Amino acid sequence: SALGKLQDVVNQNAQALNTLVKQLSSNFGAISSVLNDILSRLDPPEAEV
Amino acid sequence: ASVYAWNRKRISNCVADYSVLYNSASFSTFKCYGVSPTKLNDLCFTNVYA
Repeated sequence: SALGKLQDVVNQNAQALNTLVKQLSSNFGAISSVLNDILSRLDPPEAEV
Repeated sequence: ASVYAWNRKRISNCVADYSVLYNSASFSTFKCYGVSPTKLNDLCFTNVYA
């Protein structure tokens, strides 16, 4: 654990990127987290919402 | 069936041509929720409950 100061920075950036990428799996109230499924299923009046 | 004792026909393992039902003149109400009626033939579902 001697080089913890540098490892902590690497870990914080890795966690930040993993968190950002994992947010793409969230629905945020939408019917699906996948944009392609929404566009494949819905027409613009509902797809835009 | 009566609405209180409505029938359910599970539909699976088949090809579903939805253009016949949508473009029919015999239907007055045809309202789709969650999908659009003109994209139905491009979709796949695990199961359909009629």
